[PDB]
Amino acid sequence: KETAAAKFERQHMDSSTSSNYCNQMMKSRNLTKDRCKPVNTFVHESLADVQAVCSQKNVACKNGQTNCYQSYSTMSITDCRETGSSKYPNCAYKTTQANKHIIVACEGNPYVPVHFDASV
Repeated sequence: KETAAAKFERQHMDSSTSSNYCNQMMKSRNLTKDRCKPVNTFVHESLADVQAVCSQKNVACKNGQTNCYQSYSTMSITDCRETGSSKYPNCAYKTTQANKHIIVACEGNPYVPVHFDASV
């Protein structure tokens, strides 16, 4: 299949790029293949900037692990949230643009993002 790092890029990175954004992106990145992923976040910053977060503010992960890092500066992100009318395979999403600090979990050598934990 793919590596944890590759999966993170597929699920959360969009350095390139509306109200239909999430509906298209969640489908394009295969996040609605088996079921409708409840929520997801896309980061519009460069891969370098996001990877750099692994050496920024160390914070506790939501699950209790200690390998999470928070960005020192806010980042342009888009939050995707499944609607009520949404019914698989026709997953409907609410697109919300925002500028917040991101928190990602990092692992490996090279030490890179493998999980999007939260946006604050």
